[PDB]
Amino acid sequence: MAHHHHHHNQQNKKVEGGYECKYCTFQTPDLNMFTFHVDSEHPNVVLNSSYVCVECNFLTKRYDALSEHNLKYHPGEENFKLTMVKRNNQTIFEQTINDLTF
Ligand SMILES: [Zn+2]
Ligand SMILES: [Zn+2]
Repeated sequence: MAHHHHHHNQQNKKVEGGYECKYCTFQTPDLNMFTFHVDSEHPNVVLNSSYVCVECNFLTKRYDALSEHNLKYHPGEENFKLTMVKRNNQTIFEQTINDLTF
């Protein structure tokens, strides 16, 4: 199919500026508000496989948000690494930077 782009608009919020949870379509650039609403609504989340910015400890529903992350969120360079270590929660791939970690 050539594809008819239409149904994507407002379906995908992507990630704009902040921490978008994997489990919710709400986002906040405030880590406190992020972890607050997380602890409140999704304190223990376990599922299958996803990416989290280890740096920010934020799980998102798309690997993309981690990719644009060092682009806009942790700007300076673009070099993210992947490591799967997520304890208490599920085992999900945490994506850390080798530089923008500071
Ligand atoms: Zn959330
Ligand atoms: Zn981050």
